[PDB]
Amino acid sequence: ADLEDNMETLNDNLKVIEKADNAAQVKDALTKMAAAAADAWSATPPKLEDKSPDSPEMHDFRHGFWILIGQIHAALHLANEGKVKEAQAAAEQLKCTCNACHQKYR
Amino acid sequence: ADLEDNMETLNDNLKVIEKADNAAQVKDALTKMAAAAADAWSATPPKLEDKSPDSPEMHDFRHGFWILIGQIHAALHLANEGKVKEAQAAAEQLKCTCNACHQKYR
Amino acid sequence: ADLEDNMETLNDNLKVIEKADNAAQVKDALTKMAAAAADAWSATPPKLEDKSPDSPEMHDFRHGFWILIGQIHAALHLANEGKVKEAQAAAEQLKCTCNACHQKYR
Amino acid sequence: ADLEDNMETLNDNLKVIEKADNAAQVKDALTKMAAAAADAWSATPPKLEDKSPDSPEMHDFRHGFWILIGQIHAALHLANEGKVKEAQAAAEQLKCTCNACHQKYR
Ligand code: HEC
Ligand code: HEC
Ligand code: HEC
Ligand code: HEC
Ligand SMILES: [Zn+2]
Ligand SMILES: [Zn+2]
Ligand SMILES: [Zn+2]
Ligand SMILES: [Zn+2]
Ligand SMILES: [Zn+2]
Repeated sequence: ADLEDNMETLNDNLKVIEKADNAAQVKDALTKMAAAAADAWSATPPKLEDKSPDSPEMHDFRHGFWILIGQIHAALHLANEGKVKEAQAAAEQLKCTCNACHQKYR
Repeated sequence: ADLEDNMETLNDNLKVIEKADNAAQVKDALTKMAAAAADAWSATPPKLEDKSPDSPEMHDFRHGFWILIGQIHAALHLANEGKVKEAQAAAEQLKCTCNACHQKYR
Repeated sequence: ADLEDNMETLNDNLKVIEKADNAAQVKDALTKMAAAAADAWSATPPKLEDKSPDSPEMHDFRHGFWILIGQIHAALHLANEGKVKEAQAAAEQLKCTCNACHQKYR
Repeated sequence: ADLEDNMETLNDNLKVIEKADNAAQVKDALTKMAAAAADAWSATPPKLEDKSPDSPEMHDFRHGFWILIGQIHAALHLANEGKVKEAQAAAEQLKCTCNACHQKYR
């Protein structure tokens, strides 16, 4: 899917997690986030469209998604163990990484 | 391609790195490894065919590739800077990740 | 030093990195941050003062410094190669680890 | 404790883990390993006695303990949750990191 769609999927499911009531909702939303983040990993954002794929900017862009995926996986673990409140708190730590990338490449 | 072909790629290019003389040959091998691991991401290993694609086991399986890809990209940095022996030490630690996943899922 | 001093050292030197324009300044600040984080390793934060020093919580507390120390080292590596902007890009994500520990434990 | 003593602690407690019957023995052993590795983190090994603490060798030596501690932390987490066989298996994957460091610096 394209980057815009990946971002709407991330945004939608992050807000679901914030408001969910059960592990199943949280796990389902985190699974969708993991897939959208892993898909966006290969994207070229408009700010960097003329940069080399080997460029430091793009390496930093891809690193941001690697970080985000690792955080999503950790939240998924917490949810698979039924620590819904801990998984929801982790989702709030996700936002910082979202914002870190946006503050640079949006 | 499929997981088996992805793994042949990882194995072949790990051997290239070990015997390499120059940084470009290590960079080339690591780049192919990175591509193979990203393609293996979507795969269902035989030992997990009895699980749902969103099961804890399948997310842990993909987390192994997340680790591997992080390490591959660290070693690619070293190679891009001319540090052949340093990249070769990193590949020794890469094998620990190969083995750890194989211990659980191969 | 104690945790209160270590956090001032982390915060002061993070601000130095944010305003730096040369690699020597960034390298100096990151080295001080690494020392402070290593020193903070042994600390017990007030909200875990009732927990055993090997509860899941205290190992998880130390793991937060383990993440930070890894990120500091990565940024230090970049500074040692003269890549100010790349080092400063890494300090921004560093901030999310500060925040994440504070969210759980401050 | 000195580096040799740290290494005896690591080796003894790795064997305890392989021989354990319950999660509490595995947890106690990993706790001892986490502490000994964190002590060893700041040591200078005989092989690197004449090297700059800022040398690539010493950076790589310290990084090896950073890797090992992260692995120990992950195994301790598994044991704490009653994934006893997985914790024992992870401790068995520590050896690859031990050996990778020994190859270079012992
Ligand atoms: C880089 C590594 C990013 C991370 C991590 C996250 N996002 Fe993102 N996002 C990024 C870019 C480059 C852009 C701009 C896309 C463009 O075409 O200009 C965006 C955009 C968004 C948007 C707006 C999309 C739109 O249709 O206008 C949203 C809502 C968004 N991003 C959300 C979001 C969330 C919730 C994230 C973490 C969970 C997140 N982003 C991470 C780059 C990066
Ligand atoms: C999990 C995340 C894995 C990682 C990381 C690596 N491998 Fe792997 N490998 C994995 C599976 C599940 C399988 C079985 C595939 C099947 O259909 O049977 C394999 C298989 C291989 C092979 C095939 C030959 C064999 O002895 O089985 C090779 C040559 C191989 N793997 C190599 C390899 C290397 C070098 C890796 C790291 C660089 C590596 N694998 C990582 C799962 C995972
Ligand atoms: C570097 C990053 C290392 C890691 C990780 C591990 N060890 Fe180690 N080990 C290292 C050095 C430099 C030395 C030599 C110390 C000396 O001064 O001679 C060692 C030594 C050992 C020994 C022998 C100790 C002795 O008294 O001679 C053992 C039994 C040993 N190391 C075990 C061990 C284990 C089990 C590890 C991982 C769990 C491990 N070491 C990690 C450097 C490093
Ligand atoms: C846990 C692993 C932490 C990490 C990582 C960081 N900090 Fe922290 N910080 C932590 C705690 C438990 C506390 C509260 C301690 C207390 O006695 O109440 C703090 C506090 C701070 C403060 C406030 C200092 C004060 O005068 O009260 C600052 C300014 C601060 N922390 C900064 C900071 C920075 C910049 C970090 C990353 C670079 C960082 N902290 C990481 C625990 C943890
Ligand atoms: Zn790179
Ligand atoms: Zn768990
Ligand atoms: Zn470098
Ligand atoms: Zn000591
Ligand atoms: Zn270094």
